[PDB]
Amino acid sequence: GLKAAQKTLFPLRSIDDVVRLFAAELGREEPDLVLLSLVLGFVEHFLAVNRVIPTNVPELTFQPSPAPDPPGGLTYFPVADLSIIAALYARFTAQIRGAVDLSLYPREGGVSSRELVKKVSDVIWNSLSRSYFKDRAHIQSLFSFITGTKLDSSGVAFAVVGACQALGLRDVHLALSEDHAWVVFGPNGEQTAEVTWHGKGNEDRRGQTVNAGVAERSWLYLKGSYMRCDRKMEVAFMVCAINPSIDLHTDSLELLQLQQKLLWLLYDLGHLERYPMALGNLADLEELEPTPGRPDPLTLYHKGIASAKTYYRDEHIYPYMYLAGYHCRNRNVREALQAWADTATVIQDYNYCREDEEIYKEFFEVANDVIPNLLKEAASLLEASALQDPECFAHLLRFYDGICKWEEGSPTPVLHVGWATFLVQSLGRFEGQVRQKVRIVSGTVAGTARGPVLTFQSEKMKGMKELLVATKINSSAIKLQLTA
Amino acid sequence: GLKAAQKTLFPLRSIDDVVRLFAAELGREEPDLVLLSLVLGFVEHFLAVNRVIPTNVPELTFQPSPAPDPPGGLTYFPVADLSIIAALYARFTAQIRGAVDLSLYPREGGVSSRELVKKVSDVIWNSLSRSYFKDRAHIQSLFSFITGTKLDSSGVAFAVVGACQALGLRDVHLALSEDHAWVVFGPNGEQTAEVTWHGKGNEDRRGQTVNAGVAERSWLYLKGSYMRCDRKMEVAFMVCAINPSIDLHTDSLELLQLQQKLLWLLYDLGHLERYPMALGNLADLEELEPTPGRPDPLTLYHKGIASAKTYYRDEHIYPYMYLAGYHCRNRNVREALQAWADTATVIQDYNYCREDEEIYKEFFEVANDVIPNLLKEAASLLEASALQDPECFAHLLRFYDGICKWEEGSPTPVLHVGWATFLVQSLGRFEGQVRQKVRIVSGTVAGTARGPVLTFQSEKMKGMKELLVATKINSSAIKLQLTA
Amino acid sequence: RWXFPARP
Amino acid sequence: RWXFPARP
Repeated sequence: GLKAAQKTLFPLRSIDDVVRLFAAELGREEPDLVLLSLVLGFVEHFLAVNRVIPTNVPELTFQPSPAPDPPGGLTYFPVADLSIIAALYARFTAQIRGAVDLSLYPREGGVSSRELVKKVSDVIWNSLSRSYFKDRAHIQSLFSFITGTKLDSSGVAFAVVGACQALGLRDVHLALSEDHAWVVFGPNGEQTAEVTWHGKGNEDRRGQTVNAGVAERSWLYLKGSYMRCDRKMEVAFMVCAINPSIDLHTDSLELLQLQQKLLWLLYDLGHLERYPMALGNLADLEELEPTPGRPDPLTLYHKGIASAKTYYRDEHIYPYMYLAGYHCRNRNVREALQAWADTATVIQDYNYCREDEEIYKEFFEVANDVIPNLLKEAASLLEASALQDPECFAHLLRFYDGICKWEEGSPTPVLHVGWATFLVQSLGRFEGQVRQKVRIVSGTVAGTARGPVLTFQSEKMKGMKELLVATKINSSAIKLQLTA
Repeated sequence: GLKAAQKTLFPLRSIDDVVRLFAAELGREEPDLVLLSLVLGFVEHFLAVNRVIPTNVPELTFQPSPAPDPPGGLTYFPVADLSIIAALYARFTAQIRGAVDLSLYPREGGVSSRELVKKVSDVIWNSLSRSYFKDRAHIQSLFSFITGTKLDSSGVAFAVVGACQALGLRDVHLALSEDHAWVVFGPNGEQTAEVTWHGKGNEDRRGQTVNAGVAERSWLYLKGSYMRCDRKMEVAFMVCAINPSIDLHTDSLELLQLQQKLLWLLYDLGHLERYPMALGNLADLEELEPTPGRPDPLTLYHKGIASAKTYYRDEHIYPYMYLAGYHCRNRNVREALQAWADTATVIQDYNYCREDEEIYKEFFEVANDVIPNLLKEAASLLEASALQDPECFAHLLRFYDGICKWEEGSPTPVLHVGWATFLVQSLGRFEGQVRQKVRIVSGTVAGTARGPVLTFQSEKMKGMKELLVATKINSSAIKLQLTA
Repeated sequence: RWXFPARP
Repeated sequence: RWXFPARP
């Protein structure tokens, strides 16, 4: 089943040997996801899931080598016998070709039927375990699917797509929003399908189209500006899905190096170009263990925002959140609040819907914890500045503005009284001398002939442009406005 | 290694056959934890962890039987071959006697050395896996320990205690507070040891004594009123540790019946008498699938509070929380708020400490979510009562009182501005006509010679006895008082 | 997934 | 344990 130009690259005995398989498979026209997944799942298993070495399995072997830092003597790596990997591969392929026969699916010249795609979906879906928790670590790979029958929400879609490549259908691809996954197929790849569940609720819309979610202007579907993958991007996804987590507090060094390396590989080949989030992931990784001759983290977060704007109508939230993070951690309040504000700038043109709970929570953390904590910390650092910069106060306001605009036209109310207390308290963190140097102008003249300035877009935030800039912050009042 | 009066009760082919082993083992003087754990772990495994039936293991067999409700035809149960169970047993015993030799531990007539106990601890602790997540489901039993080397925080202590029974030491027992576990040993069992970690942080105080935590008046250690187990109580614990959860939303019917049955068994034998929490667990279970000829849930919650008061200086929180729950779910606001108030009545004589985070969160949920939601729901049920009962308003105040008294004398502040918004909003849920029919008296004369009334114990809550009873609730004011 | 045993 | 892949 495997081609010989692949076989030869085995066996793999180090992180580097793995990279070779990826650099090499990535230079073909049709990179084998099933193969790459399996290798990745296999490695990730003995490295993160079951680190104790079996001494009674003469087929499984490990490979010694000097340990990275002065700490330690020898580290062991799971040798990927061609035999083991090829056996899994075959087993997967059998399941598929043997549970679906293309005999009855006439494909007019390189297209797949909606019945065929929904079938391959079902094949994989019914192949899934009955007894497991859908949020657990290390069930993303097909290694997982084939070995344990366990696969996580995103993993299922990846699986369906790998399955199709196995059947030869080369028009089916992974669709990736920031919090979901589905499939795109047809000529020019404009036809879509739901293949996996979303969120805690096993509520699926399998066989249905995304059209309805894009329509309702929810963030799950990114107003139609979601990623449409190609084999090369899908390989990126896979590399991003590598979970180096041994424990809630422990991480596998080798799995980190491996995932960091493989991302660069993908970067040099330019395949990260349309994947903002992957650029972020690479960023964060570097911050912790930089590699020589490579760009700074900060450089990368931006390459990420660049990508967002260019290829996705700047409609993606995470590339700001990623950057906001970096500063917040690196105690750079100014730059942090800026980026959080840029975030709300995107969110404002959406609607908060049922399935958007993930992002709701991500703002709620910023609004009600992370921010009131950088501020608290700032009120103590001057007493022993930025807490006295108006532009920072505008950043905060603009942030709240976006969040108010979001709420507008939405099914569920975003704001409730609990948001208020931390608004009131964050304002109060700024001296009235400062909260007044900010020009809250609506607009002089439009168009053009031939302190800092701030214009509100939310009717809510507009109605308070005065209360925010008082010398005494009217608690009781701001509350009753913010909620309505 | 096993006695013959046990062997004979095998093999087990139904829930009932399992109960027999427990009823029978429970009538001995020294019930075998290692045996009972293993049976329980074994059963719980093929029922909840890996439900797919292996057809290539001629040693493992399953047993058909009619399915409980009209739904379904046949249910299968994991036959517990004497062989399988005895093999595990022996393996455990080997680990222990072979990793610790009592040859060098002179026990003066039925006592164990602090060095011996700390050793058996270490034996088990070093036997533990390096790679796993400490909060995952189904790693409580020794089945887990021996099979996978995975054991959860409480599981570890249970293990240490089972290990000692294996070595013959019959003075070592399980100490159980509401959120922790450690060991008690010595003559009269007043000597104590830490054997397991607590919370997310792998921070252990192994080898150290509880004395310091009891001293600091934290809830982890219950001011010294924690349970001191005996073999019979320890068997209860085990039955309480049974996790019927197949999935975040799915539960194993058979594991529920089994755990429900085994609790009754324990109840009839009177062994639940000093275990408040177990009485609660039994309660909740019944509410969902009652058994004929057995007491009501409500009956049981009280038998539970009874036990608390009798045997533990009424210093346990959960037996109220358990009852509060029942009403809240059964939409009985009055009775609910009462019980939540009784809860704060206990908490008030403690201090909020580092490791008490579990209970903090449990109040925060009541205070800031559950309650403001019963109230919200009540403001809509009359509009189409209890929202107009002063005694309910006193319940709420007394609840907040206790929580304020708790904060007093504490390292970390309990109250912050976020608690305030839901205080203000819950007050505002009550008409001023009602908030004034409550008599907030400090005290007429003490002792005794030969609307509803409410006395505050917290200096904070006292200083506001007026603001709470205004016709207009001063938002700005209540906030600035509640936090200080 | 995991509560302390018999928690409410 | 599990984030959506590449989440922040």
